[PDB]
Amino acid sequence: ARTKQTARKSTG
Amino acid sequence: GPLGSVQHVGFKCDNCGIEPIQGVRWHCQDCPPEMSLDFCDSCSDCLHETDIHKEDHQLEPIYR
Ligand SMILES: [Zn+2]
Ligand SMILES: [Zn+2]
Repeated sequence: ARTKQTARKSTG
Repeated sequence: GPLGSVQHVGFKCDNCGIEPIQGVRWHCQDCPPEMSLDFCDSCSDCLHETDIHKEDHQLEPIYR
C-alpha cells in the first residue's frame, strides 16, 4: 500500500 | 542499504499494516496504482484475493 504522495511539485 | 535495513518509508504492508516495510519490501507485481499492495517479509507468505489482488498475481522481493 502506498502511503507517501508522488513528487508532483505543484498545488502543495 | 543491505538486507535487514531496506525500509520503504511510504510503502505500508497491507497484511499487518506496518507503514513502511523494513528488512526487504515484498511488492505486489500485478496489482495497479489504485490497489498498490505491498507485504513485509513477515507477511509475504500470504496469498489473499480481492477484486484485483489474487492467487494468480505475483509477489516480488526488493533488496534496496
Ligand atoms: Zn506485514
Ligand atoms: Zn498483490
